[PDB]
Amino acid sequence: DPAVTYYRLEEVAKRNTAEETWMVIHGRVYDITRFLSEHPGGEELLLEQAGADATESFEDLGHSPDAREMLKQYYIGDVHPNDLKP
Amino acid sequence: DPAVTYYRLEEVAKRNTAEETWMVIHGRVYDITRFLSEHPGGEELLLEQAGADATESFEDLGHSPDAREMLKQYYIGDVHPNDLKP
Ligand code: HEM
Ligand code: HEM
Repeated sequence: DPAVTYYRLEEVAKRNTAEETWMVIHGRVYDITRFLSEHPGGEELLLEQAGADATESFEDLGHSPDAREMLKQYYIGDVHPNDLKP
Repeated sequence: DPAVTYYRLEEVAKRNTAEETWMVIHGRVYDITRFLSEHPGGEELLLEQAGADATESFEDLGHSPDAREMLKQYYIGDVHPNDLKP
């Protein structure tokens, strides 16, 4: 039994509202539903990319190592190997 | 949530010609009018489903992670909760 749960992007794409917000960052899936109201950068920016891969924006805006440590707590699984971009 | 724009499906259904083409995918509305001629799969498949929810078809062909990323530039709003089926 693998120690990691894998999610297809089709599944992630479904959680795209404030009720259940999932997001992909660097090949990993995060459930940031409860973090929406605590995000220093506001929640409109987040909701816009819910259900998607927001890796580019997360790096582009430059996030601190402190922000990256935070991420760890919303981690729920990895993107399925079939949906990774070689 | 805050700056979220909502549309009724009946509003979306009015945009079904090459003049102004909207399509629903996973509960979100996309204005793909300018993408019609860039679509690797052709413009016909897109116009055939213009103004409707094309989630099943999009997902059945198995679009790539790169195809999913492209969606972000056509996003214009969400489908009203009351129009979302069970
Ligand atoms: C992966 C989930 C995310 C977490 C845990 C997170 C966390 C944080 C934290 C802790 C800060 C405060 C400053 C810093 O440490 O850099 C911050 C700021 C910011 N974040 Fe995020 N963020 C996330 C996703 C995003 C996304 C997807 C966007 C773009 C839509 C974004 C845009 C911003 C912006 C613009 C600021 C700075 C706002 C200002 O200028 O004060 N963040 N984020
Ligand atoms: C408007 C949202 C859509 C976007 C952004 C999009 C994007 C793309 C992209 C980038 C490709 C090239 C290959 C890939 O990256 O997977 C592709 C191929 C294709 N698309 Fe779409 N597409 C959309 C909607 C649709 C719809 C509604 C249909 C009709 C079922 C469709 C049918 C196809 C087909 C048949 C291919 C060719 C696949 C192959 O070469 O085997 N697409 N699409």
